[PDB]
Amino acid sequence: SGAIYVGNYRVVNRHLATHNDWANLVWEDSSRDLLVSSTTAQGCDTIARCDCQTGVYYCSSRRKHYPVSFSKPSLIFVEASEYYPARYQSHLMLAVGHSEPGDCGGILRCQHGVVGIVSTGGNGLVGFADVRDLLWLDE
Ligand SMILES: CSc1cccc2c1N(C(=O)N1CCC[C@H](C(N)=O)C1)CCCO2
Ligand SMILES: [Zn+2]
Repeated sequence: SGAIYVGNYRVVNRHLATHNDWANLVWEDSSRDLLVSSTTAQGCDTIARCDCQTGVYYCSSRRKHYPVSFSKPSLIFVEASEYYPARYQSHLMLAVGHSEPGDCGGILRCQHGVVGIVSTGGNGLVGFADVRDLLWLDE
């Protein structure tokens, strides 16, 4: 679990969005596993606007933050799970690192701010849904 709080927006994994999130929807994209809902109070997370490929992510299944190198946002095949059929997920970045189902929502950050959140994993890999292209989160 986990979310990004920027301005009057809450960014979560679409597959983990609560009933309150759908009742206050701003934008969602199943192909990116992202959902943005509106908030009453202002959030303090700063979104990164960069092309960094190194950062630190939070891994709830280890209660630890790990430094990682990660790929550029890409269209990547994700096998069928309990949340989606087999499909290509867009804007996804992979890194070599531990992740389990329960770790989705963990933040990935670089020196410029929030880069994305854990969205996929398996086989000693961890994948993050990029948010650096969503310029509108800043306004
Ligand atoms: C951090 S998720 C994870 C981590 C390790 C092993 C894993 C996972 N699972 C996932 O990758 N998914 C479940 C949640 C939604 C994902 C998506 N964006 O399509 C897919 C479950 C199946 C494969 O097994
Ligand atoms: Zn950066």
